[PDB]
Amino acid sequence: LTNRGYWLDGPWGAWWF
Repeated sequence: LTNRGYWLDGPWGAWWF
C-alpha cells in the first residue's frame, strides 16, 4: 500500500514489495 509493490502490500493489503 506504500506504492512499493504491485500485488499485495502484505501487512497493509495492496502492494509494497
